[PDB]
Amino acid sequence: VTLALDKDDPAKEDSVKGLRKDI
Amino acid sequence: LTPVDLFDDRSVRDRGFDLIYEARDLDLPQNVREGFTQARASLDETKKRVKESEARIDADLDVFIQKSYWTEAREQLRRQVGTLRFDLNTLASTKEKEAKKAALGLRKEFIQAVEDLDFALREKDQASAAKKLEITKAKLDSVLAAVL
Amino acid sequence: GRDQETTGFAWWSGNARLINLSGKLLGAHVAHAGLIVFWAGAMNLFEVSHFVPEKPMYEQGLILLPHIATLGYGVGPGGEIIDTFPYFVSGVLHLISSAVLGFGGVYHSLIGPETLEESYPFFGYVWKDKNKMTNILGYHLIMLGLGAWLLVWKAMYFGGVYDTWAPGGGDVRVITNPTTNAAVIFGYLVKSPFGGDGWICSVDNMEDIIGGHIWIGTLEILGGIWHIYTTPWPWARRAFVWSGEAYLSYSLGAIGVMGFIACCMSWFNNTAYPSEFYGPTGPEASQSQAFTFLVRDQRLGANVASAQGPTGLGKYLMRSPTGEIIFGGETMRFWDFRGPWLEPLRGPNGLDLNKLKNDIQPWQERRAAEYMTHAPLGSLNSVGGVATEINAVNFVSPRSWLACSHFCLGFFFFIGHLWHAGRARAAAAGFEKGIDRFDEPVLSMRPLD
Amino acid sequence: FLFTIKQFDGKGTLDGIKGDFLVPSYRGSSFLDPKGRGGSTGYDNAVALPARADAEELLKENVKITKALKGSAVFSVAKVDPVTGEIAGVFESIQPSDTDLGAKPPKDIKVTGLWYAQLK
Amino acid sequence: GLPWYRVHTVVINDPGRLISVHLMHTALVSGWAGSMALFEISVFDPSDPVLNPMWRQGMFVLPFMTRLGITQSWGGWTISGETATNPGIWSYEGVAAAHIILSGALFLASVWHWTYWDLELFRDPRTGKTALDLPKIFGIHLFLSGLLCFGFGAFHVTGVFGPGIWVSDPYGLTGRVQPVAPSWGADGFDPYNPGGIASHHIAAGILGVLAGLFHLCVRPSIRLYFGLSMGSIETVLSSSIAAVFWAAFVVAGTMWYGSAATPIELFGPTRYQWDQGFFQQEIQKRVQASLAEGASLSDAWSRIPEKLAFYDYIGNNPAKGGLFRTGAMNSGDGIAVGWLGHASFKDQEGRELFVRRMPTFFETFPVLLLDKDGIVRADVPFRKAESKYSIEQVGVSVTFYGGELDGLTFTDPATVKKYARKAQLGEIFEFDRSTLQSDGVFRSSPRGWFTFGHVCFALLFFFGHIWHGARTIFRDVFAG
Amino acid sequence: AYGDSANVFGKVTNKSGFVPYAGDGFALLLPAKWNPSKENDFPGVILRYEDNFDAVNNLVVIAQDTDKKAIADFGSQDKFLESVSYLLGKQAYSGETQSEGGFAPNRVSAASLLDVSTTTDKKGKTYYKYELLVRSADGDEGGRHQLIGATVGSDNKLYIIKIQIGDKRWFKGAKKEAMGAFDSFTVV
Ligand code: CLA
Ligand code: CLA
Ligand code: CLA
Ligand code: CLA
Ligand SMILES: CC1=C(/C=C/C(C)=C/C=C/C(C)=C/C=C/C=C(C)/C=C/C=C(C)/C=C/C2=C(C)CCCC2(C)C)C(C)(C)CCC1
Ligand SMILES: CC1=C(/C=C/C(C)=C/C=C/C(C)=C/C=C/C=C(C)/C=C/C=C(C)/C=C/C2=C(C)CCCC2(C)C)C(C)(C)CCC1
Ligand SMILES: CC1=C(/C=C/C(C)=C/C=C/C(C)=C/C=C/C=C(C)/C=C/C=C(C)/C=C/C2=C(C)CCCC2(C)C)C(C)(C)CCC1
Repeated sequence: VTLALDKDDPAKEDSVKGLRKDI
Repeated sequence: LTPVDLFDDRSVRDRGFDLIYEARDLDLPQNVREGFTQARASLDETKKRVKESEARIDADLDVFIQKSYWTEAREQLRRQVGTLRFDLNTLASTKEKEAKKAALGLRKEFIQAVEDLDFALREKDQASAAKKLEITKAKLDSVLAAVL
Repeated sequence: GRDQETTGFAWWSGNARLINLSGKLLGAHVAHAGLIVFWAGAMNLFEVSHFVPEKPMYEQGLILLPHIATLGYGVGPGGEIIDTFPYFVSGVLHLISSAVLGFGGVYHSLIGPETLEESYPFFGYVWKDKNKMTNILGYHLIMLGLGAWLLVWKAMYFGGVYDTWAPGGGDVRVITNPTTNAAVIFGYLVKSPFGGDGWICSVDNMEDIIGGHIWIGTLEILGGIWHIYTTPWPWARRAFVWSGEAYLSYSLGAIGVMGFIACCMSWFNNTAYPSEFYGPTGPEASQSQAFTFLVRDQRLGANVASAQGPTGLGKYLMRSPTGEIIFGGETMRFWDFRGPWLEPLRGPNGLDLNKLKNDIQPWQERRAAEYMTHAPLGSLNSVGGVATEINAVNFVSPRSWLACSHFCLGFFFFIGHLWHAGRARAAAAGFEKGIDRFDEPVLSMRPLD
Repeated sequence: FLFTIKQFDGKGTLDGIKGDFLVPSYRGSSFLDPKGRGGSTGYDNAVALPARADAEELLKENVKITKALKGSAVFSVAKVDPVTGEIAGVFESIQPSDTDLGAKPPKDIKVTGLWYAQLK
Repeated sequence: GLPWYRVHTVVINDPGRLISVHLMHTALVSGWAGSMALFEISVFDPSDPVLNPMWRQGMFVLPFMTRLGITQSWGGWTISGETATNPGIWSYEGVAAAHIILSGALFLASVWHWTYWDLELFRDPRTGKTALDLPKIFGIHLFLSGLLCFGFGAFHVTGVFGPGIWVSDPYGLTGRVQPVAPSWGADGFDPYNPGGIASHHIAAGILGVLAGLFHLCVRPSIRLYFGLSMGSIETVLSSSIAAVFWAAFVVAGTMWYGSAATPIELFGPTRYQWDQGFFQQEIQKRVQASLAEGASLSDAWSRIPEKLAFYDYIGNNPAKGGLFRTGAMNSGDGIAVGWLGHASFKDQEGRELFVRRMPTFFETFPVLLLDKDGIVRADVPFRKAESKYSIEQVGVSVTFYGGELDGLTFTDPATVKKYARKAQLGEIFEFDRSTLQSDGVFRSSPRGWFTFGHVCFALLFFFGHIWHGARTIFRDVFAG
Repeated sequence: AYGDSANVFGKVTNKSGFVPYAGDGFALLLPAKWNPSKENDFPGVILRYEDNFDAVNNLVVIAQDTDKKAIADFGSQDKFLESVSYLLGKQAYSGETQSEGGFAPNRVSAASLLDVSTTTDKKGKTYYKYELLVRSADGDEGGRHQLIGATVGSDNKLYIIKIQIGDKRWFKGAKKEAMGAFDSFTVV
């Protein structure tokens, strides 16, 4: 399957999970 | 869902399909884009085109004058005959000194005749156009004899 | 010089202190002429120096050289530029001539007398002296008539002007049968300014142009003699303000209209402004694009005749509201366009698909392709392109420059007419400075509401 | 209505040459409606109303039917010029009207007029 | 003849009728409070508290009443959805009726104060002219204000005597009015820390009381009194306008950015929540957990609460609305009926495709399906002459897990594209747009409307402060 | 904070208009203005670049493992073109229509082969090359030029380069960039 981030990001690139820890 | 159909149109390029693209290549010199240089380079091609114009002026045009098709007759002039003046000039340029000068003189006398005939078509004078066309034919034949 | 304390005009209105100074006014006008002639010569030589034979004049942003080329100088079959020395001669002549005019103006502005009436009565003139004013107009009217006839002479003698519609190809042609029929010559004047009629901008034959200059040339010379031997009639004196500013306002208004007409001529006319030297006209560029694709698609294997577009009004060809067959697309607005490269394919009823199917000459294509690319669309930084285009092409149609510049010039000069005319009328009445503060007319008028 | 006789194959006598002709869609697939929805190029859905983007509006949205219809035409030669090889006569045809890409039903349009041709 | 924009200046020097005119305004406000509440109660449906919450029903005053405790109603129904066993005098209807009766009482009081405006109390004893000791008036009012603030935070909010305040879980899936305990710590300043309300109101309250005593005891400085025109009623008006407009901005921001004082299950979800995928991440999180436990996709998605899924919907986003799109959220999208279930879009290759959600800033967003990597693998092409990601050529099939379409698979291009368009709007829920005849356009939540109205009032009141303040400073010039 | 002096009165770095690029067994001079793209239009996409503005002007380098050790093994160039027709794209539109001028019934897109060639690199490997112009009923960009070249690398992998240019830009200079990159493409 895909990680929550591997799912939240493609659905919403500005999701906190995808927009955080990116460093 | 259907695959986009494909057609072998490679023959279009043979029938001057790149003329528009070449004319739109600003990188090419203006003469190259206009084809002036190409024609001046191809003597045989220029000479051929000249004979094509001769046929149009001789074995043609008179038809419209007979049926008073002025629009077609005036459009008969120019069109393919449009390059005739440029063609005659380069052929005369092939000559030298007196030969070139004499040839250019014949070219001028013919150019004047074609304008007289055109004005006759403009005034829609069939009688004047008829006689004027005969004069133009003689002029062209004289220039052709020199340029060719 | 002069000071406001003795003239009542501030430095920003100093030239207005020369209204009654005939001698100084002469120097000012003569000097300004030097400036005009100077630019004509200087810019011409600049263009000649910056000219390249590998590109068309329009691509080189040249405006003066096209004028000389149209007069039939250093041009050859197809509009090809044979030599440029004739253009160099023009620049040199104007530049040196400007020196003579400059010296005369400086002299008539420094050493020359502030007034001439006291010494040279002939030159001496006083605004309001209608007789003298009309005589001065006459002299200049004759001069303009001679100038028009000089052009007519160049057309039928001393070579000929370039004819873009010349038979068997476009090249210089000596006009031999200039139109003298008044109906044809004056027909343009009574033509509607709307589409189709195009008023005088419709002139497409050099015969009418030269013939029209023949008419204007004679009338101007005759009119000059008339004004030289006649004085304004009572009706005129009772319906005109006789003052220097009033006379200037009349000229400002007229020249302003002429500016607008020149803008339209450069934007629409292709005969007086050969597309070979001035580039294609807006309508010409659009029609050229339709022709370019029509030809390409037809060669690929498309029936342009039965090619229904998305709206169903014909993708390549359609019918004008009048009925004439015209190119399809938004170019339908330019259906009244006429160019030497498209006429041969046309016929009594709009375009002739027969010619479009066969008889299409290669030049008819090459020319259209070149015009399509060099359309009048451009930017202030000279970034050639319809719009929303990357900075790659450096070209702005010379037609665009002339059309935009002369339009703006015409607008300002019209505003100048309103300013000078109104002030002249107010001056005559006496209320130019302001209200009397004791004879306020409103205070004597009805209380209205 | 798109007056047309595309693909007419009349096969009657010298007069009354009955035949059928194609009646292509007044508008092409590319043609976009005010909403932007179209055949080959279009939204296909009521983007304006997101909640009602897809519903009974289907008749107008995602339809844009561009199927061509058929019409009947009859031609008759009134006169023939043998020397000039020219023929002229009257024509009568009933064709369907625009269907707004299927949005509206077509309507019969009876077009009568004169026809001229040169047999060369 | 006072100009129309100067008619109410007649009571500027009439303290007796100033109370009357103020009593009127208070009565009008009290009347609207109970009136609007009565109207909302008459037009409120408590049948479905999940897919038909108050904010979806467009209720505005009901949320505030519920926020402080009011939950039951004489209609035998609770805002929770259960039957109101004993709504009591403080039923939604009761509190409304109370405000209406208060309005009436205030009206009669206003009449008396207007008639009997000449009270010796207003007169100053030294001169006999009507004079108000603004310095002390503020002090006494401040002291009383502090008392109420401390009492509300230490009793009504704390719960010791007051009913309590509405507190909900971070995902507003479960919440109600429960007594809170003052944080009295750094966390107390966290806007999402309910305890802060009690601690702040208690702290601010006690200080206010002390500050009130100071203004009552200590007199104003001579330099300050004149410098601040402490003898002018317009002076307090200008400064008071500055305070109200300042609070309005703070109150609005609290509603827009969200806080423990603005429950998402009472005012609707915040726009930022969707922008950061707050509820979406939770749904996927628990789903992954259930899958990790070993449950099927259907089981995990079936576990997802419809309320949580309902929050994950662009429609509930407050920013997704129009200025003139009047009406309840239910109107314009229909009344939520149920959840179709999670839609799983997969290409023929078997790769799971994710439909890019519509950004709030976009009224219309193109449908795009991307892989976990984030590479577009499918979409609905505007031009279909030669597509390279067409749902058809990509062969995308949508399978719904949980909800109404649980176990339902769709391969029809049209059907898949339809669900794809809904997916981009978040969770796919069934909506009845017939009962209210919805127009099909999204509306703003009461949260967004409140923020817009109060921000507007605040910006305008800024001009009010400058105007009245300028008049006080330039009273001599404005005198006339 | 490297103390690099400004190039005041200096010399331009690169004015060739092409930036040399190196990939896995393939090398070519990408147009300088063109920017990297992140859209895998087809399977096996290795390099994908697009013009700064018009995305129609794009370049894709597809590498697919193929048993055949020679592009000739695939068969005649015409046969290979048929197998690589997927690049031209597919008409999703299925509506029956006959109101599209210059297009066959129910066809809203037409691709026309205008040139075919088999150039060989110094290494010796040949290159099946094809030039086609795809037209659409909408006629966007006045047609899309398609330059497709293919060859098998020593890694027994088929490398295909497809450059697409909107006719509008094609006759406005974009052709020079496309041709340069297409000729620059070399597989080892
Ligand atoms: C409690 C706040 C408050 C109070 C008590 C006052 C009081 C006063 N103001 Mg004022 N003002 C305020 C806020 C306030 N203002 C704000 C926020 C602004 C910024 C927009 C202004 C801008 C302002 C100006 C520009 C002026 C005054 C003026 C006046 C004086 C004349 C009143 C008048 O014209 O009769 C009222 C007669 C009317 C016809 C007005 C009523 C019409 C309204 C629009 C209809 C009611 C709409 C609605 C019910 C309003 C309540 C909305 C609320 C529920 C949110 C008066 C003493 C005038 C003055 O000269 O100052 C001394 C003056 O010109 N004010
Ligand atoms: C086309 C532009 C132009 C021209 C031709 C003139 C011409 C004239 N102006 Mg004038 N002026 C102008 C623009 C112009 N002006 C502008 C833009 C302003 C606003 C700043 C003014 C404001 C102004 C005022 C306030 C006054 C004049 C005045 C005058 C007159 C005499 C000048 C004078 O008294 O001292 C002459 C000035 C000089 C000797 C300084 C140098 C000028 C020389 C002649 C210029 C030569 C330059 C050129 C390179 C020489 C070529 C030599 C050759 C061998 C190549 C004269 C006819 C005066 C007048 O007569 O009022 C009644 C006056 O008082 N002007
Ligand atoms: C050949 C045409 C012409 C002539 C002979 C005059 C002559 C005169 N004008 Mg005038 N004017 C004209 C055209 C003309 N104008 C036009 C077209 C306009 C519309 C814009 C005006 C608007 C105008 C105004 C508003 C005024 C005058 C005034 C005057 C008088 C004062 C002279 C002066 O200012 O002293 C010296 C010269 C100057 C101070 C000019 C300074 C140089 C200018 C300001 C710089 C402009 C450069 C320009 C941007 C370059 C581009 C020009 C063009 C390409 C757009 C004078 C007799 C003044 C007056 O009182 O009338 C009696 C006055 O108030 N004019
Ligand atoms: C241990 C005791 C205690 C505790 C736990 C707290 C806890 C808290 N207090 Mg607090 N407080 C206390 C004691 C305590 N206080 C005491 C003794 C006082 C003095 C009486 C105060 C006075 C006080 C004030 C005045 C405020 C708080 C606020 C808060 C809350 C912080 C969230 C916030 O800032 O709101 C949200 C964010 C802000 C307020 C920052 C924005 C402020 C700007 C400047 C306002 C905009 C004004 C301007 C006109 C806008 C221009 C337009 C704009 C678009 C730019 C928080 C829960 C705030 C609150 O009430 O929350 C709503 C707040 O405003 N307290
Ligand atoms: C009055 C006055 C004024 C002014 C005026 C003017 C405007 C003057 C001018 C005048 C002028 C108008 C001048 C001019 C001059 C020029 C010249 C003198 C020229 C010369 C030339 C030469 C020397 C040569 C050259 C050459 C040739 C041609 C060939 C090639 C090469 C060369 C280029 C080298 C003012 C405003 C200040 C104000 C005050 C008063
Ligand atoms: C060359 C040529 C030609 C010709 C042209 C012409 C012929 C022109 C002319 C034109 C003209 C013909 C002009 C004139 C003008 C004038 C006018 C237009 C008038 C005006 C008037 C006024 C301004 C007045 C007013 C008033 C009144 C009446 C009332 C009272 C007051 C007053 C007096 C003010 C042509 C075409 C072939 C083309 C080509 C070239
Ligand atoms: C007398 C009396 C009585 C009765 C009372 C009552 C009945 C009260 C209530 C009253 C009321 C019933 C009040 C209310 C009124 C209303 C209001 C106060 C509101 C207004 C509105 C507004 C102000 C708004 C405006 C606006 C618009 C609409 C648009 C947008 C914006 C806004 C929202 C701003 C009793 C039994 C107690 C006993 C004693 C005596």
